[PDB]
Amino acid sequence: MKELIYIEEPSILFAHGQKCTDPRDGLALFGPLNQIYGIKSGVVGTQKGLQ
Amino acid sequence: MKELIYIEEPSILFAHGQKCTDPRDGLALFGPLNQIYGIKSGVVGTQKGLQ
Repeated sequence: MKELIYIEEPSILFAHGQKCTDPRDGLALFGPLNQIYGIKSGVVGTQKGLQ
Repeated sequence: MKELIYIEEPSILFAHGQKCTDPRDGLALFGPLNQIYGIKSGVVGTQKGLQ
């Protein structure tokens, strides 16, 4: 039997300096790092695609 | 005594369909036509220039 070593799961920091593992939970808890004021979306497609 | 005609001041539109002659007063009163969410300002220059 060969021993399986462990590499600890890294944590990615988020807003306010709060570090979590999953992207989803960190984003839904503390929010993203930098504040962009919004997204001015541009859409290139048909009218049905735009709808 | 030559006749001097008058041409009526043209009104520039603003937010909510409110027309005012002065761009400054119309902007302060009603605001721009479209709502960009913010300005992601970028500055190239010296540190004194940044300050």
